[PDB]
Amino acid sequence: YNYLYRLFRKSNLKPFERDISTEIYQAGNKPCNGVAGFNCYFPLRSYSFRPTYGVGHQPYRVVVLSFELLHAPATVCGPKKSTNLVKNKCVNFNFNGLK
Amino acid sequence: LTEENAKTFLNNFNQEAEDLSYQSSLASWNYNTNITEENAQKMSEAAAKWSAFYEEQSKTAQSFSLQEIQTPIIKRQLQALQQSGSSALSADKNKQLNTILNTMSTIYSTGKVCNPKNPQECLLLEPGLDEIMATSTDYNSRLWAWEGWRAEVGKQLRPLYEEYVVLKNEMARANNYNDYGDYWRGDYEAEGADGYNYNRNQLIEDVERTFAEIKPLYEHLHAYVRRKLMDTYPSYISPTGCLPAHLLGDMWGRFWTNLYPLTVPFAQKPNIDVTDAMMNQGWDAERIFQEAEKFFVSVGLPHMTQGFWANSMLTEPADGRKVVCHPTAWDLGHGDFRIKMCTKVTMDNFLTAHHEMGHIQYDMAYARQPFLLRNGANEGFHEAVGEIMSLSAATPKHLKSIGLLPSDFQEDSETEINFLLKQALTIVGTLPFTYMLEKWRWMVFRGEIPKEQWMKKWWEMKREIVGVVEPLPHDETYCDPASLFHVSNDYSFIRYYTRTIYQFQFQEALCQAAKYNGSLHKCDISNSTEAGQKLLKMLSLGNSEPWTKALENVVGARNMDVKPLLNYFQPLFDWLKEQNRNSFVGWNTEWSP
Ligand SMILES: *[C@@H]1O[C@H](CO)[C@@H](O)[C@H](O)[C@H]1NC(C)=O
Ligand SMILES: *[C@@H]1O[C@H](CO)[C@@H](O)[C@H](O)[C@H]1NC(C)=O
Repeated sequence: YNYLYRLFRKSNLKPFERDISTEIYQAGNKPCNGVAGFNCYFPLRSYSFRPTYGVGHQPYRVVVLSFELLHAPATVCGPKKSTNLVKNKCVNFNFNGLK
Repeated sequence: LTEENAKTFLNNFNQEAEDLSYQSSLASWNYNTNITEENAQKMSEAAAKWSAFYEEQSKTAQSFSLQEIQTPIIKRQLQALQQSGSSALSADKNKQLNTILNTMSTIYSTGKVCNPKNPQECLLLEPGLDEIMATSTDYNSRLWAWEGWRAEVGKQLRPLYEEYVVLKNEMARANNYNDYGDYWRGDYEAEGADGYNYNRNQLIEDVERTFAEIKPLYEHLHAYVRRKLMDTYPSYISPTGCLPAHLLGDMWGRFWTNLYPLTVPFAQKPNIDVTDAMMNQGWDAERIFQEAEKFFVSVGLPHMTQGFWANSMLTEPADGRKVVCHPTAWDLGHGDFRIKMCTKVTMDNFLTAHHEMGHIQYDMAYARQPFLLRNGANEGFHEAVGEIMSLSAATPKHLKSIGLLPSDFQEDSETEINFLLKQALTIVGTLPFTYMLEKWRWMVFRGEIPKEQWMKKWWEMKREIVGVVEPLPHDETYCDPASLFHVSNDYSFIRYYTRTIYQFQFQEALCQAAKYNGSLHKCDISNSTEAGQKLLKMLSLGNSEPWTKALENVVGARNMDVKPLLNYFQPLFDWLKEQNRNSFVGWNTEWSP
C-alpha cells in the first residue's frame, strides 16, 4: 500500500510536470472543506500490489531517460569505439579526432 | 452536471470495490482450499467489510436520478449498484430473515432420516440417501426414504416457509417490486435501446411458449421411461398413469440420469467412456487441463494465465487440509482466475474441467469491462457458456482427434441413440421439474396460490405438468418443495431452464459458424477460429449491453428458442416416435397405481 497514483485532477498535466498535492478533489458543487464523502474524493489511490495478480495488473518499474541538448557543451557522451593497438607498421591512426 | 458526478463516483468506487472484492474472494478461496477456523473467520470479516462497503456505496448511488443520465453504460452501472437487496428493511426484520435463512441452511445440512425398528444405522442425505436414490432397486426402501425425508423436512420447514414467504415479499416490495418472484425476474429485465426491451411479466409467457413444444418430446421420453420402469416394476406402475415420485433416480426427480441402466435401449453396446484409455496412457489432471487449454486455443480462445497454473489446486492435496469436493471456477479480480477441483482421472472430470475452463474463459473475456459489469448477461449465460464446452468436449470426433479414442472407431447408430438418451435424461428431464418449481414459487410469492391451498395445488400441477403422481397423500402440514437444496437456501431455479435453452442455441450458432454439415450432436467446434470470434463477440460484452443484443450477436434472435433443442434430439425424437406406436403417449391426472 506504499504505491499511489492520482485518479482525479481538475485539468490535464503539462509535459514533465509533477503534482504532489493531497487536496481533496471537489467533483460537485458543495465545498469539500477537507472532508471526504459524496462528491468529495481523495485524489491519491493505492496500487495494492499482490503477487497473485494478473500480468496486466502486476507492478512494472519504469525508467524514462530524456535527453536534452542546450547551448552548453554536451558533456554526457558515451563510450567510443576502440580497437587494439598495432605497432611498427604503417596504419591509419585516429586519436581523439586527430587522424 | 449529474452524469459527470456519477462518472467520478463510479471511478472512485471501482478501484476500492476491486480491492475489497479481491480480498473477500481470496479469503473465500483460502477457506475453500484450506478449511480451518482461522480461514473461516478471515472470510467472515472480509465478506463483512466488502458487504458493508457495497451497501454504503449503494446508499450514495441511490441518490442519483437516472432520468437525466444519457450514457447507457453509466446507467447500467448505476442500475447494478442500486440493487440494495435485503438491506432495505429494518434491522429487526433483516435479522429475523437472516436467522430464518441460516437455520434453514443448518437444518438442511444436518437433517437425518432413519428407519422404523432400526435406529442405529441412521443416515444423512449426502453420504447415504443419494446413494439409495441412485443405486437401490427395492420399491419399499425408496418409498421409505422418500416419505421419511418428505416428513422429516416438511413438518419442520412448513412454518419456516410461512414466514419466509412473507418476509421475502416484504423485501421485494421494499424495493418497488410486485413480489419476490418479480424480484427474481428483474434479473432478466432489459431496458437499453428500442427493440431490445425485455420485461419481467414477459418472461413467464416466454417460458410457457418455450414449454409448449418441448412438451411432445418430454411426453414421448416420459412414455418410454414409464414403459421401461414397467419392465422394471411389473405391477406397481400403470401404463396410462403417472410415474411414482420415488422411482426417478433422484431424491426429488430433478435429474433422470440415474435411470440410464434401467432405461437403456441397447445394453450390449458400451458407452463412450474413455477413462481406461486415460489410465493406459498415464494421463493426470495437468494433462487434462492442458488438453482443455489446447481445445480452447484451437477454437480461438486465449491461453491460460501463469497465475492460473500457479495458484489453482487440481488434485486432492493430502496434506492434512480439508477441501471442498465441488469444482468451482473463481474470478478473484485483478486478473486472477483459478479452479478448485478434486480431479480424478475420469472422463466426467475431463468434461467438468472443460466446463470450468469455459467459466474461466467467460470470466477472462469481460475483464476489460468495469467492475459492476463483470457478470453474465443474465444468470443463464454463465452456465450456458460452460455447458457448450461440455457439449463439444464429449464428442467422438474430439476424442479421436486427441488420441483418446482410436482412429478406426465405427460410430454406429445404437451408441449414438443411447448417448442421446442419456443426454435427454440429464438435460430434457429437468425442464418440466424446473418450470414447475419456478411456476409454483412465482404463484406462491405473487399470492395466486392461497396460503391454505399449497400442497394439494403442488400435487395438482405435478399431476398436470410433470406427469408424476404422489405415492401417498399429503396434507398441508407437509412442505414438499422445501426438501430441495435450491429452495431452502434461497436460490433462483429458472437459470437451469435458460441454461438449457441458451446451450443448444449457442451450439447451433457455433456449429453454423464452424460450417459443420452433419447432425448437431456430432458437431465439434475445434479448429474453427471464426466460431471463436463469433463467441468472443458475446463473451467480451459482459452485461454492458442488454442480453437480447448479446443473444442476437450469437444466434441472430432476441428471445429463447427451443428449435435448436429439438434439432439436437431429432434422431432420438424419431426413435421415440418409432417405439411409441403401440403405447399411450401422455398421462392421466387421476391417480393410477
Ligand atoms: C492451511 O492453513 C493452516 C492454518 O495455520 C496453515 O498452517 C497451512 O500452512 C495452510 N496450508 C497451506 C498450503 O497454505
Ligand atoms: C486441430 O489442430 C491440432 C493442432 O495440432 C491438430 O492436432 C488436430 O488434429 C486438428 N483437428 C482437426 C480435426 O484437424
